[PDB]
Amino acid sequence: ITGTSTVGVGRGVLGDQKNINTTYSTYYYLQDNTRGDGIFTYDAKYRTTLPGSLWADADNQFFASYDAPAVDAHYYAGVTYDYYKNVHNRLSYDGNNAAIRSSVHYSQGYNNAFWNGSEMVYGDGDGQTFIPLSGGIDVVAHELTHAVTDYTAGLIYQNESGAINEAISDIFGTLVEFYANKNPDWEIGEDVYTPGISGDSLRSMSDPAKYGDPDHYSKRYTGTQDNGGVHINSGIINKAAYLISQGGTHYGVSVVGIGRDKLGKIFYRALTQYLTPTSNFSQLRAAAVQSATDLYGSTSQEVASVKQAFDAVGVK
Ligand SMILES: CC(C)C[C@H](N)C(=O)NO
Ligand SMILES: [Ca+2]
Ligand SMILES: [Ca+2]
Ligand SMILES: [Ca+2]
Ligand SMILES: [Ca+2]
Ligand SMILES: [Zn+2]
Repeated sequence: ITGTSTVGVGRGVLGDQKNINTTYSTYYYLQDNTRGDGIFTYDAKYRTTLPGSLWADADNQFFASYDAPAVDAHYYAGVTYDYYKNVHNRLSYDGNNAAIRSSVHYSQGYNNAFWNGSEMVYGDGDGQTFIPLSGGIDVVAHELTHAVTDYTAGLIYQNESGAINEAISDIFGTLVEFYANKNPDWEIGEDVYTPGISGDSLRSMSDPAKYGDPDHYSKRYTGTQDNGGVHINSGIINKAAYLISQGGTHYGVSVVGIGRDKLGKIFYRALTQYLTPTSNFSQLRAAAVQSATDLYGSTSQEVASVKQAFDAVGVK
């Protein structure tokens, strides 16, 4: 829409208040003009038809409960774009400031969120397994990161290249969560998952086994569901990513941790410079070691800890 940029206030899914960038043209629109070519939030109105309608509000106040998911989808897209741009110097997920579009209230009691190749979609949950998914910033950055992969390595969604795809998104969704200082952890979806249980989460990076995910290559899942287990085998790469950053002894293998700043940067480089659409876990390791070596040198500690962590997980 063409209009004047302004700022509005709303309450998020968790009941937290915030300011969001909007646009004024008779109605106040969930259109942010300050980031790239902008961020657009739509109302899917409980249908499956996308994107649906650009969100329109009459007073610039988004305190209704129906408003909660649009607020968070919109804002959280905004800090993710910021993290990318400030930390890896990337403009938007394509590297060129493309517009970010998000649709909220998709279907009825849809327990999930996704990147469909051109926009982000968020269900509202059944209200028991999940609450509106845009409420989790790690969910929101996990999804945007899928855009980012699609435009860089392009990892096909299945088997090992697809588990690497899902672990990238979970690694940067977690870096984004730490980036915002929004109560960070090494957990996924904890904030929107099972409103009645406490302390649980979708997946764990620190201990993928908590919830049954392999934490070792020898545990790798070989069937067929979940596209050859894209969301299962991703735990092997999450565990490795977790050890490099924090350090630890996994299966008798000791890793000195180099911290998260450096984990973000050796991964963003592997992802943008050496990963290909068909890369497998042995190729990710070569790529991570090669990036670590590019940045810190051949004989660095950083180079040594990425080797150690892939060795602890049994990758190669
Ligand atoms: C993990 C969910 C919260 C979202 C879906 N599971 C996914 O990988 N989207 O990318
Ligand atoms: Ca209003
Ligand atoms: Ca958290
Ligand atoms: Ca988390
Ligand atoms: Ca819970
Ligand atoms: Zn995903």
